[PDB]
Parts: sequence; structure tokens; C-alpha cells
Amino acid sequence: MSKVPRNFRLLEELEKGEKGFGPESCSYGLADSDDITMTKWNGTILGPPHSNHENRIYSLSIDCGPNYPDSPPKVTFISKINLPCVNPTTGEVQTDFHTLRDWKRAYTMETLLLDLRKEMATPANKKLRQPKEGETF
Amino acid sequence: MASLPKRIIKETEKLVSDPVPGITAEPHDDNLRYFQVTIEGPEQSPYEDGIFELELYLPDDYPMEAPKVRFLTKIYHPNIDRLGRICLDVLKTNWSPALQIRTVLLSIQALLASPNPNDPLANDVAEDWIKNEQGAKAKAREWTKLYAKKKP
Repeated sequence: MSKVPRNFRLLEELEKGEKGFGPESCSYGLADSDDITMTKWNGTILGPPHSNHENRIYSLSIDCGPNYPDSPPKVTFISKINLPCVNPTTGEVQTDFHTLRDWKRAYTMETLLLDLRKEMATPANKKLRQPKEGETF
Repeated sequence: MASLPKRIIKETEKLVSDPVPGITAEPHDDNLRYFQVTIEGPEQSPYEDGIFELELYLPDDYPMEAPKVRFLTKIYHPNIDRLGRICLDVLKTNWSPALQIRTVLLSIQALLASPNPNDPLANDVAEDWIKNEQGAKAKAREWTKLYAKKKP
């Protein structure tokens, strides 16, 4: 019926950050400030407290392809992390991760970053050993 | 939640039957609120040799809410940013349901003809326009050649 196309959906996501809205714990913008297609995005997750992620930040690349948001983006950590849904040699978030596996058009990059941060904060994950800050995949 | 408003249907038809000069606008076959647009660079401007691609979208509350529009062609202009976003009063503070899609497109066309670096969107481009106007205009003409479709 009434579908906002890819490019204007991406503009909506961009302008939400530019207006100061969004969660405190993660953020995202363009990886290339002059990418008119707005394919490659860059995200930041603040590590959850009381965990081996505390006071750490994680940088990620998010690739919003031509069928986004009907299809999920592709997500690759830049910052090295020990997290079961993150492939340990490529940093790619595995497609069986629930947000991607069950991706719905309503989901945004915000949804995805918040779900990743929640995954970091589970009892089983918060105690994993982490690599040195500054290491990248 | 319904069929396309008649207001939009008629505007769409008239954009073809009674086109505005140097401008084309037609919806995507699979999304009738989403328009492919072209605007010719105005004569006697740095853009004059090019045809520029734009895209426009009609929000659900149109015409009470303004269309959304931006350039897909990369363009060097103080009031157009590196994503193609346009700083236009008619799209914000001066929008009215008395205006039309063709109003917006004409207003973009006139903006190409009268850049305003003193109220800028791309501050880097505006700075160049202010400190080296002839150099900035040359760069806009170069980018027209590099990125815009060539007029016949």
C-alpha cells in the first residue's frame, strides 16, 4: 500500500540522529559523508556496564543494500569483540542472529545496535574474555 | 489504507500533459508516491550543460505536508549538500496545500540559477563560493560535466 522507499527510509534514520534523538547507548551515521546512495554506515555500541564490556566502545560497519529495509543490512564489527554471534575472524554478525534472521521491515539500524548491545549483556556473554581495546578485525 | 488521493492522481497526470519547462516527473510503476525527476541546468548558470536526476516522495498527509525531494546527481552548490539534500523555504516554513509538486520543482530550478552562499547548507562549498566565486562556479561546471547527463 503505502511504503516509504529505501532512500527516504535511510534519510529518516539519518535525520533522527541529526536531531539529537535516539538511545544513549548506541549511535550511527554515514561511513562516507558523501555517499549519495547511503549504503555504508558506521555504528557505535557502548559496552554494557558491570561486564567485561564496561567502559569499552565497539565500532561497526552496516551495509544497507539495495533491498533495505525489506532485507536486513549486513553488519561487520570493526572493533574486535568476543561475542558468539560475531564471526571471530571476519567480524561479521552471523545471519542466524535473531534480529537478522527474523528481520522485519519495521526494524532500523537502531533496532539492530540495541539488540547487539543486549546480546553483550547476557549472563553468559558478559564474562567472556575480551581482546585489547584498539584491536580490530 | 486506501486508493491514491485524487489530488495526487491529477497532479501526476498534469506533470505529463502540461509539463513545466526543462522538468520531468513521473512515479515509479510500483510506488505512485515516489517520483523520478529530472531538472535541466538553467541557461547562463554553471549547470547549463547538464540534466540532473532527483527523486521525490509524497508523504501520507500530502498536500497538508510538503513533498520530500533530493538530488541523486552529485552537484556542487552551496544550498545542496553532499547527499543531495536541498535547503528550500517552500519545503519547510512556506509550505501550503496551495502549492504543488511543480511549485517545488520550479523552486529547485530557480535555486540552481541563484545560489546563496550566505545562507548555506554545504558550508565548505559556500566558503569556496564566498572566497573564490569564479573558482567555485568553474568547479560546479566541471562537476556538471563529470556527473550530470549531457544535454543534446
